Amino acid sequence: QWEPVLTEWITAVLQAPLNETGVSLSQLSARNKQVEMEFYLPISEPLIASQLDTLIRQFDPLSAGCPPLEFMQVRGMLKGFIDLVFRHEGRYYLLAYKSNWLGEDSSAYTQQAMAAAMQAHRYDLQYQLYTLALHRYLRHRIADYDY
Amino acid sequence: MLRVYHSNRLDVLEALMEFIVERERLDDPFEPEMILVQSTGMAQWLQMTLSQKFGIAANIDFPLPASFIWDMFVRVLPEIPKESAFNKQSMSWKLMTLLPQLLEREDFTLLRHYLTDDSDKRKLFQLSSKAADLFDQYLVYRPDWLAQWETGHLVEGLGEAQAWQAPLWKALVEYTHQLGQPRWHRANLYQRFIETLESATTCPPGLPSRVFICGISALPPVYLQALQALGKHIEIHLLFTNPCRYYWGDIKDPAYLAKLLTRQRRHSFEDRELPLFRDSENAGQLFNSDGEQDVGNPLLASWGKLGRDYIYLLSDLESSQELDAFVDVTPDNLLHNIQSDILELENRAVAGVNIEEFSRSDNKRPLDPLDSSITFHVCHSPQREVEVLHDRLLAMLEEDPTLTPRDI
Amino acid sequence: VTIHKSKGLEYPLVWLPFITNFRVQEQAFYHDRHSFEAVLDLNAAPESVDLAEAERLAEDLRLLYVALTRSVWHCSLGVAPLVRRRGDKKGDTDVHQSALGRLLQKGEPQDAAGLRTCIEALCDDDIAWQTAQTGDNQPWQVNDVSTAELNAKTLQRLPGDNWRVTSYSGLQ
Amino acid sequence: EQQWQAIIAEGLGAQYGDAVPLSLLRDELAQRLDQERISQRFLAGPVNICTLMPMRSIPFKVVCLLGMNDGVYPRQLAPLGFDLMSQKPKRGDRSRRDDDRYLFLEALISAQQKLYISYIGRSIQDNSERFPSVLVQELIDYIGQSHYLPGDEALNCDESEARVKAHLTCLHTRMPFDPQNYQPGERQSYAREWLPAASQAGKA
Amino acid sequence: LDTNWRSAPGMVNSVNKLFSQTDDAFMFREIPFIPVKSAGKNQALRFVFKGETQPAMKMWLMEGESCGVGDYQSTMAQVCAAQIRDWLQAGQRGEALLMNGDDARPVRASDISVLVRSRQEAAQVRDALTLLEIPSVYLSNRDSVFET
Amino acid sequence: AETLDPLRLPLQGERLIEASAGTGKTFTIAALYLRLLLGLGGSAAFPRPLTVEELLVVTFTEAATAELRGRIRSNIHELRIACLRETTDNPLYERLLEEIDDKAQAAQWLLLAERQMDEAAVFTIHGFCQRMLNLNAFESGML
Repeated sequence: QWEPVLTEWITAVLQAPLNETGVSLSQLSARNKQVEMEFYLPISEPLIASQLDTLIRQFDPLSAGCPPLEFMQVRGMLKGFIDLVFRHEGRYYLLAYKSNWLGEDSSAYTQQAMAAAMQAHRYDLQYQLYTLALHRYLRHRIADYDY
Repeated sequence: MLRVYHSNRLDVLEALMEFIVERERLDDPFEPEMILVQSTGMAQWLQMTLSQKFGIAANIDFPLPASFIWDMFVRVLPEIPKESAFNKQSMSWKLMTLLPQLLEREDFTLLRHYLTDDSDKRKLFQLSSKAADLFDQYLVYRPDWLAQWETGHLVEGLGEAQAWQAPLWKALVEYTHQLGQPRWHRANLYQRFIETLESATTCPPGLPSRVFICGISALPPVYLQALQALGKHIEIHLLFTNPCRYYWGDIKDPAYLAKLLTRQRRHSFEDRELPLFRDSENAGQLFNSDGEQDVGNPLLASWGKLGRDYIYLLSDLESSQELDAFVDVTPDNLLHNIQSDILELENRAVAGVNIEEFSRSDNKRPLDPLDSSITFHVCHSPQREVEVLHDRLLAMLEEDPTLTPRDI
Repeated sequence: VTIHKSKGLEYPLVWLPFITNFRVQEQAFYHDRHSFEAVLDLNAAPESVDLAEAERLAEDLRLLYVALTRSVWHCSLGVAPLVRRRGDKKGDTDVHQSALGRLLQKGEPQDAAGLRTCIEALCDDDIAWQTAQTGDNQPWQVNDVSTAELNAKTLQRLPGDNWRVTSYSGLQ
Repeated sequence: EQQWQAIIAEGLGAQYGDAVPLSLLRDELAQRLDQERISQRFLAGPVNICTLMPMRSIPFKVVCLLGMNDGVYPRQLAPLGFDLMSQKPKRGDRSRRDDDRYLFLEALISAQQKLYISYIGRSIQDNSERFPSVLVQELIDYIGQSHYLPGDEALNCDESEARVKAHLTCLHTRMPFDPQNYQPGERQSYAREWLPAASQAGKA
Repeated sequence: LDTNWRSAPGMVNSVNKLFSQTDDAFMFREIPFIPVKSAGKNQALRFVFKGETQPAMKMWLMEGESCGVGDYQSTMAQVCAAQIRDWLQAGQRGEALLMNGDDARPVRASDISVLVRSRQEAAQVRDALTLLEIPSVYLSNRDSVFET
Repeated sequence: AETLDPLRLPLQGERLIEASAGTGKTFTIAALYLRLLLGLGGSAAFPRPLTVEELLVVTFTEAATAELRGRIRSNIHELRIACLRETTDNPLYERLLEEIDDKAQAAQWLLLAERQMDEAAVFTIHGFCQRMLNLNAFESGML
């Protein structure tokens, strides 16, 4: 019974553009898209949380609250699975999917509630590692690259 | 051009792959880079080494050789679905329906004596699964047998089981012709795939820029004959790990021995021509009458039959470009002595044919009593064995200050 | 070690204290002397019981041959006039019903003096006999020795640093 | 649900029309539920514990081998009997015995610094001699015929081979609390929990 | 096979003397006994005691007219334990030896073995041997560890 | 009955060997295995030499089969060394070396026997029955 509502909800998601210029998902060709990019990221220094969280809080505006997480000194490799990477008009973009969303049923999911969810679930570190991995990938692949 | 990279260890092949990627960059950034592996740990180690060398390792696809070959079948030749109609479970469920219909034949009286004694549909599914696994092995390895069984003619010189295997396969090919399933499978497609690449003038679209074959030491001749036609158009880099630097395979004919003697490798960095055999004038005396080379090292002759067949299958390719990057190991330790004896293709085992070689014992290699490279341990139980192993690994970690448990 | 677990092994000195003890088979399960097939007689016929007891005695003789031929240097046997019958003094003993007494008394029923004369008849340089003496003087001597000093090695540093290939979920 | 629907989809892909019993689907689900393997932590950084997997040779500094006795390794998989590939072998044919021998060769070559080999030689039940595999026997034969100790420089060929094979063979004790392991010398145990048990200096 | 390579020729002659008293000693017509021959390399094997050279087979005849089962087992177990402690007490002083030609070996506790048929008489031998401060192992013990 | 020589035994038809207690039965099995591998005996020999996967040895105890396999492997290695050296220290091995005329082909056959020792057909009774039931399952009717 959920299927005829599910297909119209999927088409309503696909018709909604997600860009600062208004680019929808239907304008992306097969060569432009890449789904589930798996990356390995090396690190040779002991990852100190105190030297990293201050560097994040120096530039990221969402780190006003969010008291810092505690983790051990991690030296080695880091795995990651990016949901979607796509290019458009000579510009690369990243796309991830979050779909739990249990506590909202009304139209209260504004930018403030989404920013509070990003600060609560701590997806800022994941997005920053995704930007670092995408920057290293576009630096290794494309010659004469600017961020 | 098909490039073949012979090396003793895998780090030289990883450095050569790094030099290939840094030398020639991809024109399409979102194009995945095909690196053919066999297991997940091999792909994981390749991802970790490419991330260590480049700073990143992403958009690198590691498919199976059969999956990559079927993907190239889909991309080159049209009207082919993404999945094969002839799979193991599909042929098992087809043969479970086809075998009761074929019990009335005279050729299937053995299966009738095996099946009609007692059947709660248990022996039928086991026979269908085993015959489907054998048919999958025939689709991978023996396409000529299935091509002759599709017409209905027998092959001279096979076993008795062909007497029930030739009408069982052909009635399978009719059955997928009877249903809405497609006709095409792996056996009948490889010859058309080889011919349509040799007969074409322009390259077909959709093909990748460069394909890597790393960590793979066993392939059928059908897959290599397809990859030769694939490498005639698109540059494919084959990184093959061989323990010996000389030719240590078999031979086919004396007219093929001269063709192998005319082929010479060249170094990747030194760019100098190096021969295959240690002696070119005495190369004919090494091979036997049937075509097997008398390998001097007994361990390589006794353990490396799969690599001995694989280097013979690689040397049989016409348009193959062979490159050798062998880093020599200085024989100081016992393990380095064994690796140097395998790589240099020499026999250090003293048989003692004469009494002068049997009396003296200083003609062998000296082994230091502190050399703990190769040790053999006798234990009494599986608990005590790993209990000894834990203490020995602790001693090895204490002996070397720079030693990672990841490297163990 | 039992006789079945000593087949194919090797022992320097072998002591056989209960080689004269025998057990009578009661069930009637024998083999025919012509067809060589297993015949099970459910009725208590005396011929089937005797034909099963003959195979039981042959099995006891084979056990005796297995147990005797495992010694290398010296073997010792325990012989006694054992009577399986409930009568104490009946004038005859049941050693002829065993495996050792069938070779000692040549398959003939005799007495304890007859068993002693049959033992003393086959006396050579390799085969001798003595009486069983009940007596103990001292158990043993320990003769212990001291133990040398021994220690265990200790690892100086940590075995490994915190090296692990994780994801975003491992850091959260 | 995924395995059940996959089994029914693979059955209906061939359009099976006849009846199918319950025990066949039960045995098929029991076989498919145990088919899965895990290899996620193969090279995470801790020391790797895995079986010998063919066509996977990675260079390591220390390579240890366990269970190299006879019968256990090489893993023998008997042919079906009615297979025609076993009757007339070709070049590209693959067998599990040759794959295990090539795996042992790749384990010998892939070892960089240290090679450890341990096999069960004595039985824990009846103290019976358990012979090692043919590959390890050929390896120790080539070691004894290719190398010699500096103590006996020129004694014999077979005697020096047996002396090398006895010097390499470390016959460990049956029990961990034996004082032979804690004797100072070449090999010494790192188990400090059995050290007062081996010292025999405890109250009864 | 004519030649026997395991035992001393005294034990071989004792076996060929005991089993060739009558014809068809194994009581079946199709099972014949033949006198085996000892080895040439093992013809100097001698189990020597403190007194003199001990013979091969020593049939310890328990004296008496008629005896029971448990009393005979107890007396022969005590005689066997006395012989074991006499072989071990004189063996640790260099008196009882195993001599191959001129080579000699002292008799340890692993050389003497008691051959029984049942578990009850094995426990009887072990109880009669542990009373004289002699430890003994049972190789044929097939009891489960979960029943202790 | 007659005496048994391991180098003069006719390997035709059915033969009954009665190995007494303490005799070298395990040595005689290895001697007959080397005789069947190299094809020795002359007129009383096998009509053709056989490989390792064609010699069937049946022993009940599994540990006895493992011990016999190890002893046959050691005998194969010792006879290969004695054939490469054309000399030995054992009299039965001396007569075995005296029975063959060629040395290189026998040494190559012993090397191939040493390499094929893992695929030796030395099984138990129930193991041989299970292998024959799983191998030729059609005529037998086994799952």
